[PDB]
Amino acid sequence: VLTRKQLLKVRKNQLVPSLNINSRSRYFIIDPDTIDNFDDEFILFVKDYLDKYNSKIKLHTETPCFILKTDVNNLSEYHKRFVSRNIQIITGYIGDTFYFKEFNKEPKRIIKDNWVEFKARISCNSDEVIKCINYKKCDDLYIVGGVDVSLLDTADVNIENLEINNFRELKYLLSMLKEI
Amino acid sequence: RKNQLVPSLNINSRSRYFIIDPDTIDNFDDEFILFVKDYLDKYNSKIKLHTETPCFILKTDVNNLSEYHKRFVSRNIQIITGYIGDTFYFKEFNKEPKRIIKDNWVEFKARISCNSDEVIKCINYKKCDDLYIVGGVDVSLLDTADVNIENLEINNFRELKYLLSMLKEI
Amino acid sequence: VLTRKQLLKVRKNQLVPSLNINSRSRYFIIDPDTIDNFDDEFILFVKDYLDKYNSKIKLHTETPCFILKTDVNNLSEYHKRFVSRNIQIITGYIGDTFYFKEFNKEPKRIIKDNWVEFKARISCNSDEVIKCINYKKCDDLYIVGGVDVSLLDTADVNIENLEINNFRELKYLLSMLKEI
Amino acid sequence: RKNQLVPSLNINSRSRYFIIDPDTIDNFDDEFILFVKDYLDKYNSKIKLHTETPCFILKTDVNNLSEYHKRFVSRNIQIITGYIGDTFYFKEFNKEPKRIIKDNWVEFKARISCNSDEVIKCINYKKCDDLYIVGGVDVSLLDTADVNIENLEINNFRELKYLLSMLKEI
Amino acid sequence: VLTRKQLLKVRKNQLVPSLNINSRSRYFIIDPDTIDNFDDEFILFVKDYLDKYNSKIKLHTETPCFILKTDVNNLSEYHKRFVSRNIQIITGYIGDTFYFKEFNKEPKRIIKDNWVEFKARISCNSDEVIKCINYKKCDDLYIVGGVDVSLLDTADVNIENLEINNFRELKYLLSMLKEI
Amino acid sequence: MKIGSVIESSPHSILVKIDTLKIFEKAKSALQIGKYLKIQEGNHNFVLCVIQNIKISTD
Amino acid sequence: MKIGSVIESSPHSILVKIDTLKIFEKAKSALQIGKYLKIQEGNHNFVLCVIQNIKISTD
Repeated sequence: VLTRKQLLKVRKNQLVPSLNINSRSRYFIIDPDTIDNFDDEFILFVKDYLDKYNSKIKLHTETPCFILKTDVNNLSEYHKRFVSRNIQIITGYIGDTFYFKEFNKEPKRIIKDNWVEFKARISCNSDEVIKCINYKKCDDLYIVGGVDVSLLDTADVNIENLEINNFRELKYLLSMLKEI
Repeated sequence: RKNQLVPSLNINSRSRYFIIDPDTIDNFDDEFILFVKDYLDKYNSKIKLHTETPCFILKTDVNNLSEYHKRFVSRNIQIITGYIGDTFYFKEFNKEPKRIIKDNWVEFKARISCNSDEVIKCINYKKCDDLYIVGGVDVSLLDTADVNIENLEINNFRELKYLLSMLKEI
Repeated sequence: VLTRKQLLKVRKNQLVPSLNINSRSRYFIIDPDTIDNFDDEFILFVKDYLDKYNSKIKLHTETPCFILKTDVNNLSEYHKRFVSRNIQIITGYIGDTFYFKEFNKEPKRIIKDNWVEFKARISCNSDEVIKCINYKKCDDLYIVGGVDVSLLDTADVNIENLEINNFRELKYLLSMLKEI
Repeated sequence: RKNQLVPSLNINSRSRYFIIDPDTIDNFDDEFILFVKDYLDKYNSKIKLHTETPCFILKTDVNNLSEYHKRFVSRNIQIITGYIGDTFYFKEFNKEPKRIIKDNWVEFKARISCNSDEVIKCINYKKCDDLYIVGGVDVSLLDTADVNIENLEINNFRELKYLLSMLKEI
Repeated sequence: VLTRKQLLKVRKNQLVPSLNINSRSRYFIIDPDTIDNFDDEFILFVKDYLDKYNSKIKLHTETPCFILKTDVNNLSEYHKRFVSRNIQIITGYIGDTFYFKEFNKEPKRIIKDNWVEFKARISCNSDEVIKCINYKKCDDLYIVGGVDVSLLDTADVNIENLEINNFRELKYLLSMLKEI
Repeated sequence: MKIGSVIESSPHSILVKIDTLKIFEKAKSALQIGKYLKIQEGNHNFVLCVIQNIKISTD
Repeated sequence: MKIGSVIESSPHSILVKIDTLKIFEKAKSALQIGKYLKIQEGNHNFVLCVIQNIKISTD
């Protein structure tokens, strides 16, 4: 059972060089059915990721994107949990009707006030939002689990497949922790 | 009546609240967005002199307001509802929009919400100066002791535009 | 003897990543009848904690919150002992009555004089009124005893249960010492 | 008096200490907080011109200051007593309040304490320019080198407001 | 000797967290009879101590205090020897009498000229100076020798009992020498 | 009622600064050359003054 | 802001800044000494004014 930490460390060392760039575009396609206790730890993971990778207004340009394999209804609950946590996110959906112009908007930054319009984008795995992703291809594309990415334009796009079953392993891979 | 209301409408920085009732005005669903747009183009237009965000309160169900939000989004108007779906967050309804005076940007233009108890309490927490009522809504639990209540009796949005000095004729 | 510290090293390394953020809200719920010599080492521990995580005026912009499981009169003696050491704290008590608008107050800071009003919120009561101040919620909640956290809102709040016996172990876990 | 108290009451930067003896003023318990509130709003309003903190040394026990502190906190008025429980602290009573001029914040707006020996010893350390004696209190053990003692006799707080130029009529 | 230097290293690592703070009040209760060649090496120890912990005018603010178990006439010889070394100290004695105002005076600094009126406090262990110590109180209190530390208020003050027999070990414990 | 605060005081002219643009727009009718204002002096005294010049800029 | 925005108001003169060089070059015949401009004062009122001086530089 022990011979897993070596593979995890090797993959983490593979992933670190691209995670040290201050300004990069990172998209995460996540399947909730793979990561255990996803509902009770997703907001904490997003907050911890933002605390390290999107926290400097002058340096951490571009915002991460999260795409889940769920229905539109769960996005409402996730947004409700995020707003009560004082985290500003955009989902694009305005009542189960997706809007292209809302998901591609660039946040406005007030450096003198240390404020951004939103910190991340969280949306479902609908067909109308995958086409929005292909409009602006990301520098790095991270796929968690075995979600199908056949509808995404993966031409000249760096794809990293993470084989995990816990949020601690995800944090360890993304250089968010030293243990595990 | 129009000349009675021409004062307090010439003042740039002045809070105006509306209690429009969709039932009274005909063709409300197809003209409310245009009326709001032409109101904001005249009253909430300047970025440095118009520092107050108008609030529109409708007597309707909480579910029907998402359609209005979608229509406003489609017509490229930024508004805040305060509802994330059957849930009201008072920390979002009572937030001052962020303004950047270099490219003429303001976070949102108007506040369109329901007539629930939570939004009424939020309005009472930060009272306005001029309160306009259209359709004879039961404006009872608003603590209207400071505001200049001005009931308006209309039948179509054209008369409303004429009264608010947005038109020269009916 | 040389086994407990090796196990505590793992917990210390687990806690390190969240303690390096300059601006973070941390709440402590510690049971007084679990740590030896609590009545003689508590305020020294608080002073040592404020010398590392609430020392810099510009960077550290959050105020700690120590909550004890005692009664109201026992909090008065701690407040008396703190002002003798020129440590400014608030407790929310103006007698036997708690005041919400006093405990839930943001300290005022003057950069040119290194003044932060009160440096900690050390209300030594797990009262039903103080526990009803989940209006703010903390990034990291530390439980340093067998307290009954039933009225608190643990949703979307990081729980960091610590099992110790001495104050030196607490300082070691919170990266204040490196020996025992 | 009056018309002779209007000098030294028209000076913004001046220290005034009040030695009030309860049971001499009718309804002292239910009106002292209001009197302090409507004295501070006239003599402790300016942020840069009013640089002296009033002191209200009542003649009571070491206790009963907690009740006054609670009643002042309930009115959003910040005061310092110098007593934490039953122990007096010399450093906490003789601290100059920290104020910021861009805002309108002062740490505390008044000092209220009992007629103990410790506080009177602290009073002599930082003497005032004017002393107001209301009722009959032992003025001894208090240095009067450069202090203008003004003895005032009243029956209610209306008379005190009239004499302090806080009330044109009765 | 190897075991003794190992124990000295273990205790030395226990004092480095508090010796790295630029501004801190440090009092040394020293018994001359427990240190070899105290008369011929105390001035050099004081000069070396201030060359590291009281050398920066802007950062190092607090003035160290030394209290010896000697007589008032023996202190005069030390004061004579200090001024011949061109180092300024205050004893609190204007003769055979001790003055409260001459011992609690805070030194004045001229940053542009790199000048402070005195660099250290050195006095005997008479009952008069103990009252002065209890009036201000120190963050750290160091005791070398078997002096009777009972008249001064030890409550709420860190006590570090250093067991040494020569100035080399004292310097090693206080992080001034790498090899004894 | 409250308008602003004095900046420089001289026996010839006294300079007063308006608090905010909203306050100025509220009572810009009364802020004209030749009209009268009152400036506090102590706690019970007032100084009556006449406006001589106005200058509002947003450079 | 069809032509420009006011940047300084005094009881002696009013300063108006043209937004862009394109706007000034387009309507340059109308912006001559002696012509007339309309400065908004409120939401319904206007102030008619006559151009007295023009400056194009110093930046």
